[PDB]
Amino acid sequence: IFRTEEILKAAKMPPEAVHMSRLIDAVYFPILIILLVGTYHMHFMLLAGDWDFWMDWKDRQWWPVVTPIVGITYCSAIMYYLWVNYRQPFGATLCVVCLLIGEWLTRYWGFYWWSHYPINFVTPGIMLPGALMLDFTLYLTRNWLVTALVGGGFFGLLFYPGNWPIFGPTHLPIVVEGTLLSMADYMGHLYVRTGTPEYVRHIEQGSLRTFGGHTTVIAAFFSAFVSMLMFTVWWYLGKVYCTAFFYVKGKRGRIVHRNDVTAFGEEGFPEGIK
Amino acid sequence: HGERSQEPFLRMRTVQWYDIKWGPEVTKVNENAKITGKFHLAEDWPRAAAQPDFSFFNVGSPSPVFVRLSTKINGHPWFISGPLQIGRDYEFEVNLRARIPGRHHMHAMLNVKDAGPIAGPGAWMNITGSWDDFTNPLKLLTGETIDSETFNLSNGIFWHVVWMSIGIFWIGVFTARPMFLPRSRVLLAYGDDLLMDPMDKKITWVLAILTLALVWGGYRYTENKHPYTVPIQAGQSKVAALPVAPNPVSIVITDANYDVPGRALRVTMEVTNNGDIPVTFGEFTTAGIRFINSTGRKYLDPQYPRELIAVGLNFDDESAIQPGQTKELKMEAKDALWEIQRLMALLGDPESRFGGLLMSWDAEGNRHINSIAGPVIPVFTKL
Amino acid sequence: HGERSQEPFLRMRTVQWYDIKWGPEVTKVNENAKITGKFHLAEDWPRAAAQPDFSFFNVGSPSPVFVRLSTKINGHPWFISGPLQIGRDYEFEVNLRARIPGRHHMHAMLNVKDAGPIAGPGAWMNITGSWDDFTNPLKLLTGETIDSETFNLSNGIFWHVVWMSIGIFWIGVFTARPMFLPRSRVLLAYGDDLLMDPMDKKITWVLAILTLALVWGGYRYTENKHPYTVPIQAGQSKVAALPVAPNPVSIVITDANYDVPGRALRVTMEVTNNGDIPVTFGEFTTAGIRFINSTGRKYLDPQYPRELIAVGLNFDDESAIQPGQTKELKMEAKDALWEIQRLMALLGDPESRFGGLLMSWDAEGNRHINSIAGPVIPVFTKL
Ligand SMILES: [Cu+2]
Ligand SMILES: [Cu+2]
Repeated sequence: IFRTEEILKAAKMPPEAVHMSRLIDAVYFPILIILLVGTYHMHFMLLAGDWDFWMDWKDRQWWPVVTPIVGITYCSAIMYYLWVNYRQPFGATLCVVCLLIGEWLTRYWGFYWWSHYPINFVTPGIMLPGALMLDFTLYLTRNWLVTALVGGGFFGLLFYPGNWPIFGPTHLPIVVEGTLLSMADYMGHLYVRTGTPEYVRHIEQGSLRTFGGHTTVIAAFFSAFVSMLMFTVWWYLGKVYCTAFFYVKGKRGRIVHRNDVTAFGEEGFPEGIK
Repeated sequence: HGERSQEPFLRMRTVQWYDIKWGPEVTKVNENAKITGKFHLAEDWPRAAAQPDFSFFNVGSPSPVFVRLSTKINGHPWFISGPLQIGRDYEFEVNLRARIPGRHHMHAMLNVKDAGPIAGPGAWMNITGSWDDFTNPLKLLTGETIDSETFNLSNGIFWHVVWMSIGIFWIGVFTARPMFLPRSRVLLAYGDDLLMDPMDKKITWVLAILTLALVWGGYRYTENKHPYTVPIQAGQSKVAALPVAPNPVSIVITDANYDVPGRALRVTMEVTNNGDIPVTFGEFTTAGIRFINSTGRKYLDPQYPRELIAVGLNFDDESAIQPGQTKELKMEAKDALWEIQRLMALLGDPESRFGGLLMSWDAEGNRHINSIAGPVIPVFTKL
Repeated sequence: HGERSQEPFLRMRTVQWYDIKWGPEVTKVNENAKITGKFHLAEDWPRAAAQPDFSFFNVGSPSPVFVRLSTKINGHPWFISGPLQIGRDYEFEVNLRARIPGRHHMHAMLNVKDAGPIAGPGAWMNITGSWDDFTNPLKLLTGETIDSETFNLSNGIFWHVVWMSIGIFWIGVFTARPMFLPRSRVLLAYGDDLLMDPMDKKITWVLAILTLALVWGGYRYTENKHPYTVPIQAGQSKVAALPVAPNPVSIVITDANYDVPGRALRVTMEVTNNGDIPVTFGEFTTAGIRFINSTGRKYLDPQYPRELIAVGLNFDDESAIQPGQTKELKMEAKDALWEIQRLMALLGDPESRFGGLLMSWDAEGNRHINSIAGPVIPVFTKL
């Protein structure tokens, strides 16, 4: 219903070759999924996992700025790989889905079932709408620079509105011992973190140069701007990550870079197959 | 559980805890509990430990087996960390509620901004019941009753499931056809003309419209359901320290030594009772460890954990210092409790120094506390 | 003009200005003017605002319509910023001279090193005359009279014109002949042999000699015309704070709430008059805004701007606190002035806290000032 038979006919694959290709896909794609889970999860948690773990770290200054900048990195590289090599537009969504799968597994088994923290206190939460819109921008524009601009803007801007339905109810006010707190703050105080005291929270604190009514908005744009840079940089990193050569040697013992080329991609190879 | 690893000189000369009460010993789930105490910030604050300009009073629980209902330093709610003064005494009270059954060692700690955790004494508390019977009913300022254990649980899971389903559909609409090798061959031999599908364009447009509409709709629904919300609270807590109590006892440390192949702390001091009533020393406290004699045993909490109490406090002259008299005393704190808490580890410290609280009592029962510190010399008994 | 944007909790608990006099109201160009006042640094200094270890007293003018002849904190010339103490009171006097005619709102500000600007109250001052009649005659230590408006004006313009003429000649000696395309073709086809001109070498040598000679000559001429010069002054200013006045009134804040859909500040306090004469509260001051009652109206500057004065201070018991009596009072500061200065914006603050100055008077007219602060709770009248 898509155009798969035409693609297979253009590739000149006999039925056994088609079955072998299907087996290659079924073997390699789960491997890529697991690698994305592991590596992207490590990168995200060790760069932005602290705001990710706890409800009271989700603030208006650092969370919506740090999170998208860290998240765009693997997404840009994987999108480069998929789009450039196979014309597949689901890179960023796949990255964020893998990250969320790993995050949910660790929160349920590590934080909750081992450390006895409640599940609602460790919602990560989502970063998916921005990745989806970035994928849609890359597919519709087909240009990676226009994709950098527009998709990075979307990725940096849609983070806070997309997470507001999850963490908005946690901002309801409570009064404890005559002191006003957000419900996330009282959840953080209620469930003791022996290794995490209050003063380590890198959250907003207000300033005499600060417009309290615009804070998130400013954080929504700065995180966007850097994203437009970061994407671009990591897009070039994708070209570094796709570098596939061999160190061959001969005679004097000299080492030369050698590239294995696809024979089907040559000038007259497809016509001579028949 | 780890406090002994902490270098002695540091803990010994940082926070000097005293009068710590844990109770009740055995409590059922959903019942109230309290940890109360006082602590003195030693004047000989080590250079390694930073000044307590941002101090948070924490609980050293095995896990959140207790929900910290409140923490109050002196009388000020200590939800936000704040500065504390060195050489001043403070009182703390932690109100908790039983969550997870079991036997658990429950400590006092003072987390300092750059110094780190300063753990305190510990006692075993028992919770009897079931974790599935735990309820923590709270009331919000907007006028809604909630349960802290189950709050905003279905909302987050629901939004996660919705967005993850959308993402899974987007991913799997492409993982249903030849995806790696035939596409690579076609692209490397014929370009991307056959690799672009109008049906994929229609799906992309529909999904982009759906994503933007869902973001806007969720934001508007949340802002209509909860019109009033407060941001994440921050700032600092501030409380005046306990007033300095008049001390008729003045102590000057002249010598101090500790056995390297042994367990003993020998301190030579010059004490002056410039008051008007005889005064007798009865207790030396450091790192929660207490060395007591008959005088100290006379005024002793019968419910304090006995694993941190050692009757090993000896003086050369165990007589009451008469008013207006200066006396040279030699105190000897010797018991196996020094080996458990590793007084032995002062030989590898970059600062060989001791500190603690020496407690004395009047004939009428009034208590005086002196924070004593000095340099300790190693004594090699093996030689 | 911008102070209302500044978060309330911050300004409310930083600098508490009081007794501010602007005058004369209408002054001609080249005449003297003065802004005097006092300010208290609140003990509840917010964590967001850094400590005033480098404080400069500035003037919030629309433009330099006034030339700041001098600024003196207490009695020390405050040309260089310096440290100020929290919990202490200071007096300031700014002497200015009229420069630009018009109507201008003239403020007091205290710029703190890392906190930023802390703007104060403002009043409208009028200047009548002409900006072209402005003269500021000063006398230098070397013994020369100058005008600050026209000083070192012809010298800088002259040297700029000379060097810019030399640079323009150097540039334009080459922008008079084929310069981009023929040179590129000749260089890319034949090398640079035909692109080097001996006349250009002669011009280059002459101009280099002229440039070096001009640099040396200008330096020597300036060092011969002004043998004595001082560098750019730096350092810090230092003045002792005003002595702490004895206060017979001690106030402890127990509760405080503010209406979110409204305008009101309700503060519950426990007041103690440990003096020997009845004391009656009359004024609550914060962020320059003043709430007064009959007692406060009795002692009121008739020339203070009326746009920051609100007769809305109400007590449950408006009776004088007798000596040696502790009383529970509930103060209610309600007026539209809360909406103008945005007391409303405490709901989006990461620290919901109020602060201000409560003023009280004796039967004989002596004034006591108390800096009060606490946590404010939002009250949702819409519910
Ligand atoms: Cu323990
Ligand atoms: Cu103004």
